[PDB]
Order: sequence, then C-alpha cells, then structure tokens
Amino acid sequence: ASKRALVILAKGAEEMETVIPVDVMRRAGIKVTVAGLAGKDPVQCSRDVVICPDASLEDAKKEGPYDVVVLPGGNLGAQNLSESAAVKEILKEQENRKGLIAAICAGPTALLAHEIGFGSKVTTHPLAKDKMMNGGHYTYSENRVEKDGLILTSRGPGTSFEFALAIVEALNGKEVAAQVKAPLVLK
Amino acid sequence: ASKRALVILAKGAEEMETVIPVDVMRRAGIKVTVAGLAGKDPVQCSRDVVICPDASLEDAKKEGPYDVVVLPGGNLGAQNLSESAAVKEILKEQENRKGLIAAICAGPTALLAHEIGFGSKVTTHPLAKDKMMNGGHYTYSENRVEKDGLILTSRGPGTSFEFALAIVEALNGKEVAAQVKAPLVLK
Repeated sequence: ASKRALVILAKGAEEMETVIPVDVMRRAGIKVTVAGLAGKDPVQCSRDVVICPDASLEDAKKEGPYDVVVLPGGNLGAQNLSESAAVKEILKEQENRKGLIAAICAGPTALLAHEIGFGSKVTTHPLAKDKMMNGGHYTYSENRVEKDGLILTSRGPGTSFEFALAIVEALNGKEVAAQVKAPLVLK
Repeated sequence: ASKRALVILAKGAEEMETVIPVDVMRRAGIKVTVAGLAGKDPVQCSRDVVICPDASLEDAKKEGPYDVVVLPGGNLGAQNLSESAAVKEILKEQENRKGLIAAICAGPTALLAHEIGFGSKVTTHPLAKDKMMNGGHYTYSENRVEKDGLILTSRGPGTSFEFALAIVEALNGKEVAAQVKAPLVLK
C-alpha cells in the first residue's frame, strides 16, 4: 500500500515549491493529488507558470485521508490558503488525526491563520518571519528544514529538495529518501 | 530592453528542470516563452505535472530571435526534442547567430541529434553520458554546470538552480544573478 499526499494549489503559489515536492514525492512512490483550491481549472502560479490540477480541492477533500497535506509558498498563494475555510477544515482534521502537515516559504503562515500546531518550532522564508511570529504562537528556527512532530516546515525555493526529501523520509523512510535523492544530482 | 528566452516543452520533460529555469529567468526580468513542441495544448511532464504552454513552438519560432534557447531534460522529453525538425532548425539558427543554447540532464542529447556545438565541453545527467558521447563529438565534464562558449549544459534536477543562474549571469550579468539568487535561500 502506498502513502498519499494532498498538495493544495492556489493562484500565486510558488511553482518551484509546488513542482519539486510533487515530483520528488512521485519518485518516492507516493500517490500525489495536486488539488486546485479554486476548482479544477488551470492555476497561474507566482512566476506565471500555469499548472493543471489533478482535481479540485472540493473533490480531493472527499477522497482522503492523506498521509501528508502540503502547502506550497509564494506570498499570494499562501494568502489564498490562509483565507480558505476548506483549507482550515482540512488542516484541523489532519492535525486531529495525527497526520503530517508540510509547509514551505510563506506556506507556514497559513498554519497561523488556521490556528494549527501552535507551540511548534517552525521556519519560514526570511521575509515571512514577522507574519508567522505575530502573537508569538510558534518558536522560530533558521534551519533549512524544521520538523516538530507532525509540523514540517522549510524556507524557500532553494530548500525545496530538502523539504521534499524530508516528507519522503517521514512517510517512506530513510532508505527510500536516499534512493530517490541519488539520481537528482544534489550537493 | 529585456533579454528573451525560449523554453521548449515536450511531453516527458522533467518538470523541475522546466519550471526552475522559467521561474528563475522571470525573476531576472527575462521575457520567457514556454513553447509547446506539439502545440499549445497542455503538456504532461515526466512526473505527471501538467503545464500549459504560453504558445505553440510553431508560433513562438516566428517571434524570435531569442537570446537563449533552453532544452529541459527528462529522458522522454529529450527524445522528443531530438526527433523534431523544428527543434533542429531553431538550434542550428541559434548557433549560426551566436546565441546561447542551454540544455540540462538528458537535454544535451538533443544537441547531438541535431549536430549542434560539436567539440564543446559538455555535461549531462550521469545516465545520459553514453548517449551524448556516442561518436566522441563532445568532451565530457562532471561539473555541475559547464559552459563552453555558447553551449551551456548541466546535470540534473538538483543542478537546475545553478543552471538557471548561469543562464541569468550569461544574459543579464553577475550582479543580477546574485540579486536573484539571494531570496531563493540556496546553499
């Protein structure tokens, strides 16, 4: 049986932070659903790459549970995630059921919006720190990837491989992460 | 005036190797055209990410010249590039006019197919070396990014940031590459 990932794709998502996790997770044999927040229409990412989701979020949320819920960054994508009642519900259920939640760059600020994982040690993009830390509900880290229990965070486009491989390790183990990593030609 | 890039997107392209250069180049203020080899329909990449091109290659090739032509990798994407007469023409014109050609992973094997840049020092994905070296028409390198004149090559998903930043440096200079790099949170 394979593990399953839900990647929530909103307008303004950082496309590198979307595609790197999707691709790496699929290399790991994870069943990944790219779910469009706004429906199954194509999504215009932050740098104008247009990605066709696998499903609407509306549909995908009925086909859970997922072993991980992934929140890409990009300032405007994260804002859309933060404003969504559907995202709130998905994250609250995931946290209740002790499933992994993984967010990168500005993505963790949706955790704040939805009151998820308070008390966790987290990282974000440097420019998103102040937003994440408003109210002091998290403890900040400058590590490239941070994991505190079921809350997995990371910093930016350039940490996306490390983030994705951390998700793979959490779901499928160290050996699978190492096997997936080698063909990537990472430093 | 801005520099212009043509990114040729075929079925089976490695989506990370497509999106990272597009996004990084747009961050650099380059005007990037994502051109679908087979037309302007959505393209199913190697790990099933579906990208909507900006234009068909047929249309985009009429709107040149481009300061760089970029060939993503992915074994099957590169095969499609290698089999295309339109790609052959584009690359031969680009080489004739002394414009940059940038190829990553399996992508450089399309240079071999189209008889482009013979004698150049090149790199590829490790698994693509034998194909690239058939006939001894290039000199092989294990550097993460290799540049020999107007032939710029790189190795894999994990070298895509370095590849993209090398394109930015070649087109817009070292200072712009450094400015674009810093917000990425690269090591």
